Amino acid sequence: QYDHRSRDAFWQQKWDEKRIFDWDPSSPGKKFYVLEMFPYTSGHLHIGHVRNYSMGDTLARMQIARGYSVLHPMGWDSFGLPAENAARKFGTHPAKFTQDAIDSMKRSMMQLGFGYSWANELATCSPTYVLAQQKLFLDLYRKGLIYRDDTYVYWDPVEQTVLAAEQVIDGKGWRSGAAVYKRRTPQWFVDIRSYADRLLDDLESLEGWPTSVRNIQRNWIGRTEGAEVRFLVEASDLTINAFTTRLDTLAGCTFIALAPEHTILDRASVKDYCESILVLSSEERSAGAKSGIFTGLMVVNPLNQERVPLYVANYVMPDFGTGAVIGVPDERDADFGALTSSAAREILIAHLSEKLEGQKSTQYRLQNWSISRQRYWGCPIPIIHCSECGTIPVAEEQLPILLPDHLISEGSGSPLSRDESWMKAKCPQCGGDAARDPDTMDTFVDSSWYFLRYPSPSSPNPIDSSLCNKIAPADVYIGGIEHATLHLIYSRFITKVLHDLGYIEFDEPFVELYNQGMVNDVHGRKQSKSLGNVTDPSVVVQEFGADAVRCYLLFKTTYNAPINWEDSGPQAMRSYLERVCRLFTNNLDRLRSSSAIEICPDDCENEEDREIARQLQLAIGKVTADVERFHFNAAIAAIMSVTNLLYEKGGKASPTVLAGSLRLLVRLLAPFAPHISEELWALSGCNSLVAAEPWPTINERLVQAENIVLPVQINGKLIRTMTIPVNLAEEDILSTVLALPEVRSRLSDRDLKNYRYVPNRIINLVVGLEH
RNA sequence: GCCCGCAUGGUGAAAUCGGUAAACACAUCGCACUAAUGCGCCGCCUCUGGCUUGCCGGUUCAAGUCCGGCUGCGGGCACCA
Ligand SMILES: CC(C)C[C@H](N)C(=O)NS(=O)(=O)OC[C@H]1O[C@@H](n2cnc3c(N)ncnc32)[C@H](O)[C@@H]1O
Ligand SMILES: [Mn+2]
Ligand SMILES: [Zn+2]
Repeated sequence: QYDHRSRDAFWQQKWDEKRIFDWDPSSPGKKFYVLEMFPYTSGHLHIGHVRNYSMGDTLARMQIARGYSVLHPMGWDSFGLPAENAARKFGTHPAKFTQDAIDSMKRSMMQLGFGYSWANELATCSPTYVLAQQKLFLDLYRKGLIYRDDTYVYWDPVEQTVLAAEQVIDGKGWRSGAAVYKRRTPQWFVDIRSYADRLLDDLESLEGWPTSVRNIQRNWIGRTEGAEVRFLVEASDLTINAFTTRLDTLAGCTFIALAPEHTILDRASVKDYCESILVLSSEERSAGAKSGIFTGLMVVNPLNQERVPLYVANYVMPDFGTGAVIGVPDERDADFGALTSSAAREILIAHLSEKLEGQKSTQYRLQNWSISRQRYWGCPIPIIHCSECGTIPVAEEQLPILLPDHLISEGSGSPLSRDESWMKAKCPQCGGDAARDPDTMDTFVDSSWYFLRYPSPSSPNPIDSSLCNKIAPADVYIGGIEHATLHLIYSRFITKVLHDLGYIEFDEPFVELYNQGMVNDVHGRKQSKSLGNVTDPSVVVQEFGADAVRCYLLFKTTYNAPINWEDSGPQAMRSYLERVCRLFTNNLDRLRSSSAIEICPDDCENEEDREIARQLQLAIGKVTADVERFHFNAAIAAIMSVTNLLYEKGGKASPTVLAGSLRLLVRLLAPFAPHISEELWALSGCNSLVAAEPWPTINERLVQAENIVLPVQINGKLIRTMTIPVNLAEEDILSTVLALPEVRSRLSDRDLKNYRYVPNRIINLVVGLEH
């Protein structure tokens, strides 16, 4: 009988008009910043988002009721591959597709009653965001954090773009699922390697992150310890430093072998063999038979001072150490050759390092971050290339460099490179005719710092230091573990960079990270367009209302565990919510007779009122603590316990205790089921919005009732329980316990040695052996 | 190979600190008012008693919880030198 199809909207408008969710930095309440991973604008809102975002809203609504000044914002991850591929697949320009998805997602969110501070909305594709990011790019470029280099990068032949190492998963492209290849090409990078030590060591301080996410990052960065041994070439200047962990076996080396892509290859079957390995996909390059080619030349071991053969082999992987190995048949080198140690490593490197012929080596798996993409739909790189002057920043006056409106979908090079009038630019140094950078920034550049932009999303400065340093770091960040070595690496990296450059005074973006579980279909399969099992949230919200949808997702299981979604699944929550409504409509006489919004000690005329009052106080405490640690399902169980309590014992309760309990019940329920809660609050005669009511606090007079159920152990084993008055003297407790028949029986041939009494919790009697 | 996480009834699961294991729901069954609603049973056994949080131990007055070792599942990095 709650008409959600008109009433949800009615309450949403009430909350809007009171500005409940508008973040005000000049508010005096203690600051709280809760956010969730902002969505790609690749389609409509899906049920998984609803789960992810419901959790943030529930928390935010509670923290608002508790007096915090809460920033809970939302915006749109709208550039790069995801939006762009979805727009291509549909047949529309990505600007038009993106805007439609924004508009659809924002509408779905508002209809769910999600309480975002919309004044803080942003979209990474808007000119205002582009201006900010281009400024940030040019700052990082001036300080040497961003640089151009002509080196090996991953290439996705189906996306037709370069990809970052983090966007290569199981040798495949992040979005295409196509085998990735490696090309040498001039590209833009960020020097994340130079921060790799801080990224790795500062994991120890992130106690609010899951140890799983932390360990996944530890392995991604992949710091290794070993030794570099320099190997001189005969009729030549420069050496080739090999890398090993088994330095101990240095004199044991029968050979040296190189990576096909190594700088120093400075002829028939060499350049033929190499280009044959270098043509292989990243997948193929790791598997199959081992191969190689004798260089011809030879090279020296400066311990032994004695000559060694040089080779070029496929089993040397280019992304580990120096790309030179140092072989001994280590059964990698044994298959190749057919075609008592620790303090030894100490003294060896002493000899080598003191006579400049080797050293201690720290290596990282982490590759520097490729950000340039040969794609239309991303942030232009604000660089002009001049045949005279080289790479030149666009002047701040010219910012932002916006995309041309028309996209050219066929031709050579990158899509922007085909647009001759867009590409034409004056060199800002000499004034000659020059060319814009033809590439765009990867989507993970946008999302690496967006959380620092929400506090003033239309400012001509990228980041408002003074606002940010008050509202951030974010207290709570909610999103999927799939970002563990994408956005959660990059965001930590860019936070440190911006810290060091003065934008902010904190070094880590997110205090507490929570990873919501997957929402799957009823059979446990990932939802996807290709399986035709994508839930439409609007259909479910239309049938059941927003509250029932959100409470099913929150009550179904632990926050971090998978849900197998059923479209009829919210029916049981809807039924629970109607049972709450009926408890109000049954007691409406009593409600309209008392203004009580909670229970006072003077309202309790007996032991039954005090049992009720007590249960409510526990429920306040438990709901409060559980929301803040994301135990939403246990919080909702506590409210259902109260609800059962009131069905069972209400009506024997004094009217005032019952009106207070019911009003208290709806106050606790509000963060979970906000619309129905406003309805019931109003129906009970309140004029205010419950969403604006201070959150309940434990009345410490009502927390213990008159009697306590105390379990009794003997030697740690539960025997029975005993009900006693609260504040019984410890000697009277013991004397009462020793009098229980079960206890008198079990001690009739045994001596009492000790007891452990934990007040109002337990008594364990420590007893000797059978006489 | 190297690193990490997890394990509780038919089912989803609960349990700040070590303190009555299974709260709260879903399913089936039963009861009361002719579907709705209210309400009840609902881990096991050789059942007056006694067990039970995958397995074996340790710590402690006390272990689902802490420590050690297994087994099983999940995840991460790797022709990783
Ligand atoms: C910060 C930025 C790099 C994020 C990036 N723009 C992005 O990932 N956008 S997004 O739309 O794919 O995801 C948004 C949020 O929604 C979660 N989610 C998605 N599907 C499900 C699901 N089936 N079940 C549970 N959660 C889901 C997902 O994990 C994430 O936190
Ligand atoms: Mn293995
Ligand atoms: Zn010039």
